[PDB]
Amino acid sequence: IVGGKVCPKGECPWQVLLLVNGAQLCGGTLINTIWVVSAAHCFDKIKNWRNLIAVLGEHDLSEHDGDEQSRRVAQVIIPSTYVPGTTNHDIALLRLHQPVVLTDHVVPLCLPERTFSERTLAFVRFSLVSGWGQLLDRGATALELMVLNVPRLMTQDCLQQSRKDSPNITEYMFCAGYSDGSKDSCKGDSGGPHATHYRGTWYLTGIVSWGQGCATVGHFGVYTRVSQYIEWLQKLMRSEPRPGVLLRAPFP
Amino acid sequence: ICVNENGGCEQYCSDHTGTKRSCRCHEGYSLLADGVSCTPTVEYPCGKIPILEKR
Ligand SMILES: CN1Cc2cc(ccc2S(=O)(=O)C2CC2)NC(=O)OCCc2cccc(c2)[C@@H](Nc2ccc3c(N)nccc3c2)C1=O
Ligand SMILES: [Ca+2]
Repeated sequence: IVGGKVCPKGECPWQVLLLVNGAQLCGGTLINTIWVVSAAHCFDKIKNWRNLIAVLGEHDLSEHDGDEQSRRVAQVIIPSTYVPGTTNHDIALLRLHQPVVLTDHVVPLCLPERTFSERTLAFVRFSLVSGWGQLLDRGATALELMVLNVPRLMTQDCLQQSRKDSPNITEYMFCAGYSDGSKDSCKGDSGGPHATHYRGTWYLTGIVSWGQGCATVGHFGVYTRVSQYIEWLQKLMRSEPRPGVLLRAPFP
Repeated sequence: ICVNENGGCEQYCSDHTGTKRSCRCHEGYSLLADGVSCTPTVEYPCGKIPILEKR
C-alpha cells in the first residue's frame, strides 16, 4: 500500500495474510469462519499446494502477540474462465482446513447480495484497501498492516482518465484510486480486500487485482468486481470438499 | 422501490408483486419491527469492528 497509514490493530479484522513456505504471498478476506476470498493470480506460481497457510488476526509481522490464528488452506477454488498470467476473472475461494475462532481481532467481512452490491454499494464513492504490500514502487513491503481510502470510478471515466499493450477493463473489474501517483495498492497487496462501508456495516466489493508498477502516474488500481461472483461463491460454499487442493469450478 | 435509496433498507432489499418491499439481513442479524433495521444476533457479526463497537 502506497500513501496510506497503519491500520490500527484490530480495525481490519477480516484481513488475511497468505503464506507459502512461510514467505509472504498475498492478502485475502475472511467472509465467515472457514472461507477466504483472494485473487486467482496469487496461485499462478504455486507448486507446494500443501504449504499454503492463511493467517487471521495478523498485524505486525515482526512479533507474535497471541491474536494471530494460522490455518492450512485445504482448497483453492478458481473460476474455469480465469486464464493464468492474465487479468480477467481474478478471484479465488479458499476453504480453511479448520475454522478460525472469531474474536475482537478476527471477524469476517460481509459478502453482500448481488442486487445490494450492484444497486447500492457500487455507488459508495470511497472504500478501504489494505495489505502488507510495497510501501513504494520498487520499495520494501510493510511490517505493519497498511490501509488506504480510494475512490471508485465508472469504467468509461477510468478509460478516459488513464494515460499508458495494456489490458482492457472488463465487466468483471473496476478502477479505484488516483492518477497522480501518490496513493495505490501494490502487487504485494494482491488478493486483499476493497471494503465498502454502508449504514454502519462493511462489505466486500473488490479484490486487489492488477495495475501498472505501483502508484504510477496516469494509472488507477484495478479490482475484481466481486458482485459478479456472489452466486458462484454461495454455491461453492454449500458444496462438499473434494480431494486435491486446487479446484477449477465452472463460471458462471 | 429497492433501486431507490436501497428501498430504505439497512441491508438487503427484495421487491414484491406490487408496491411491496421486504428488507432482509445477512446471517448473524435480525430485522427490527421497523422492517428496515438490522440488529446483531451474534457476538461477532460480519462487517463490524469490535474495538470500535465497544468504544
Ligand atoms: C506482478 N504481480 C505478480 C504476479 C503476476 C501474475 C501472476 C503471478 C504473480 S505472483 O506469483 O507474484 C503472485 C502475487 C503472488 N500475473 C500477471 O501479471 O498477470 C496479470 C495480472 C497482473 C498484472 C500486472 C501486475 C500484477 C498482476 C501484480 N499485482 C498488482 C496488483 C495491484 C496493483 C495496483 N493496484 N496498482 C498497480 C499495480 C498493481 C499490481 C502482481 O501480482
Ligand atoms: Ca504478529
